[PDB]
Parts: sequence; C-alpha cells; structure tokens
Amino acid sequence: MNAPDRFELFLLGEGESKLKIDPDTKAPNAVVITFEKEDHTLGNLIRAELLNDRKVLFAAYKVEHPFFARFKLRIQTTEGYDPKDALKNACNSIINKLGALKTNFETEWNLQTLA
Amino acid sequence: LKYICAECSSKLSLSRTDAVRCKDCGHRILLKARTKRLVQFEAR
Amino acid sequence: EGPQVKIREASKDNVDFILSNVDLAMANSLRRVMIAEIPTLAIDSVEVETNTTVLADEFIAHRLGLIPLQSMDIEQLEYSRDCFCEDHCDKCSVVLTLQAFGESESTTNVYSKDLVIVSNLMGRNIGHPIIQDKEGNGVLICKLRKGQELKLTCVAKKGIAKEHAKWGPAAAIEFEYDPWNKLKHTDYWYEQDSAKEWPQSKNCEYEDPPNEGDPFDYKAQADTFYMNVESVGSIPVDQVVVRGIDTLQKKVASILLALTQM
Amino acid sequence: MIVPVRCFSCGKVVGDKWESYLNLLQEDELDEGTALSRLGLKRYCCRRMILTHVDLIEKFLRYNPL
Ligand SMILES: [Zn+2]
Ligand SMILES: [Zn+2]
Ligand SMILES: [Zn+2]
Repeated sequence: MNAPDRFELFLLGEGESKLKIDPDTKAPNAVVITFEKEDHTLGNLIRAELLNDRKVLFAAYKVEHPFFARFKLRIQTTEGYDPKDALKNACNSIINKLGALKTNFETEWNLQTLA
Repeated sequence: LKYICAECSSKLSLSRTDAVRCKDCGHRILLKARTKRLVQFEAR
Repeated sequence: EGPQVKIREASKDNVDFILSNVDLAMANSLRRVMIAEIPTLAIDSVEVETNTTVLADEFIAHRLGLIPLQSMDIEQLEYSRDCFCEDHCDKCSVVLTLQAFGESESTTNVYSKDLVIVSNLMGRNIGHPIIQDKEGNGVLICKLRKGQELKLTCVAKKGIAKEHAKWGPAAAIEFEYDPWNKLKHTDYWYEQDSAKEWPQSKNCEYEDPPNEGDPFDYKAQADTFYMNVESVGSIPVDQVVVRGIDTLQKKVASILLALTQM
Repeated sequence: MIVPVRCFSCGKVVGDKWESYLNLLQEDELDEGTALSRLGLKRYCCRRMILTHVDLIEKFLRYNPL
C-alpha cells in the first residue's frame, strides 16, 4: 500500500533540507539548485527578477513532473561574482519591492475608506 | 433495543419470539438497529 | 517608492484596483499566492453521534466541510501539525456542535446559523459561520421531517488552500493587462475584422487608443495591471490582499535564511 | 439533493441563495434570468448551478421512515 497524498505537496523536507547546492560541470561558474515543496509561484518570480539583474548570464527554471513538487534552477554569471550572492541579491530585491507594495496598499485602502 | 421491524420505532430488544410481528405494527421483516457506537468521519 | 497602487472601487466583498510600476511574474505570483496559500480555518473532522435523515452521512461530512468560517484571528492559533498537544487542544483547534430535530409537521431546514461554538474561544474572533444574506439563515445543510435526528461533533483546524479547496478564501480572481493589445502578445482569430468581431475590453478607456499608424513599439514592456479580487467572505478582502503579499514575502525570506544558514 | 455548497468552478458560496431564488419565482412572478441577476451572480460559472440544479431531496423526503 504506499501512494502519496497531499501532505508531501508543500511540507518542507522531513529529515531533509530545503535546497541543494550542486555545481555544474559543463560551463564555468554554474550551479543548479533543487528547491522542493515549491513550484511556479516561486520559481517564475526568482527567475524573472534574477534575469532583470544585469550581472548574470543565464537563469532558467523547470519543473520535472507535475506529480512532484520540486523544481530546478540554473544560474551562471561572469567571474568574481558568485551565483549564491546573485541569488541573495535577488531575494533582497524581492522583499524590498513588495514590502513597498504592501505599504502603499494600506495607505490607499485607508484613504479609500471615506473619512 | 435490538431490532426495528418497521415504520414503528418498536425497540424489540429481542431474545427469541417476542412477537417479531411487532405489536403496534404488522410487519415481519425485522430491521436491525443502527449502533450506538461512536463513528469517525473525515471531511476532506 | 516603487509599485504604486490605485483603487477603482471597493465593497464589502470585492476589491477592484490598478497595479503599476511592477513586473509580470510579480503580478502573476501575487495572483497565485493569493488563490492558493492563504491560511484560514475550516471544519475538518466530524463525528456522527446519530444520523437518521435521508441525507447520507458523508454528504453531511462533505457539506459541512465547505461552510466558510470567521477567520480574522487566524494567526493567533497554530497548526495541529506543529502543536505541542495532541488531539485538538484549544490552542490549536476549535470544536463545533450541531443539533436538529424533526419538530414540526412541515419540513424543517437546518441552516448554518444553528451550529454553535462549544470549546474555549479564548477571546479571539474565530469560528462563527458567516451569514451573508439579510435573513439570518446561513447556508442550507439538511432537511428533516418529524422523526429524523442529527447530533454532530465537529473539529476545525488550520489548513491552507493548496491541499484542499475547503481552505480557500479566494473564490474568484481577475486579471488583465494591455487591453488594447499594444504589446502584441496575441493576435485575433477573425474572419472579416479583428476590431469588429471582438468586443472592446471594459478596461480600454483607462489607456489611450493605439493611435493608428505609428510603428510597432518593440522596446516596450508590460505594466499597469487590472485586478479584481472577490473573497468568499471568510475574511475581509483587504485582509486577503495584504496577507497574500505578506505570505509571499515570508516564503521568499524563508528561502533566503535557509540559504544563509547553509 | 440539496443545492451544492460552493460552486465547483469558482468557489463562491451558493446555498444561501436557493430558497431566495425560489420565492423570486413564486410570488414575484419574475423572469428567472433577471432573478439570478437580481440575486447577484454575474459570472456564469456560478450561474449554471442554480439554474440547472434539481431538487430530489424532497422527493426522497416524502417517504415515512421510522
Ligand atoms: Zn413494526
Ligand atoms: Zn493543539
Ligand atoms: Zn462559480
């Protein structure tokens, strides 16, 4: 009997990490990352904003199979600049932009509530 | 309370031959008294 | 500061607004978070003490499971999951009870406004089933006549919309950008005219018409989105928008700290 | 059967609206399309369920069990 349910759909790695940090062997300074318990709702955002950054050279994510809530992501960039530093810069950009969005939303919501 | 038999709520409490044709009814088919034991469900 | 926001109109149950100076993945991910990831409260497990009605037991379970519940104070308690307790302490769950009787000669309905909170509510605004109409009745559950009985013990838990549609607040969403197709992200199937054979967007007049003859503005990029959020009513709509932005950033910050800890 | 809870497509609660939609057609003599409009279901994925749901529950209910 051993067919998985939806508990494993989003609960983070039980006896396991959140992510793998594995170096590619086909191009200089490339690293693949395996997130799990995530999907497009993450991955597209990270890829798009990381591509918006200029110092990177390649950024693309894929999900393997919709039966599994894991997905990969490949980053290479020019020398000196670490890909992990690129990723953490990207995350900082994301947190700061949508925190601003949140603020802005409560301001306008309170304004629209008349008086 | 062990058997039903009918539209009547005749709780026959049957051991043997206490007018299975229940007194208020006429029936002789003797339906069998859904349990008091506590049951579990799962509203997924 | 950054991503400006403009409110077109608002109500008790739906928000319609404008979002600018943002990128496409940003908006779309907000949409998906807001449709799938909001934590809430819903009834989850049910014990039939006694059923008699025509209506079947797992109908009673399933149709119970879909009644929306008051979830302003949802953040105060924690998952049954993560809870230090076992078997639904007050500090992870809430308990619901239903009573019915075939009293009248007529058929008697059982509305959602009959189930009552039993356990410690500990002063946090949780669990009262929403009554949307102006006639007191909640949503209909079951009907009875003169002899049927229901005795229900119910337990609600945290849950999120990803693993079941019970735990959704979302209920609908809308989304639109470039109503005039200036970005050329589509072209229209037609047989005489694209312009004649398609209805104009309602959001057309918010931007100018494409000025008819100017060349293809290739360097441009999508912005200025058009959202309409419409919650079911288990939680106010401003709360669902703000909580969705909050939980998305919580997710991203979590991945950041995991990376730094690695 | 009862009206469903919760339109399968969209998710908006339906089931409060049922007996209201009935008495919109009993005494108010109203056309039903306008009845759903005045009931306030402007998308049509929600609209199909009230317009097509049949009520077998009372036809069940006219037995005499126990
Ligand atoms: Zn009998
Ligand atoms: Zn607990
Ligand atoms: Zn719908």
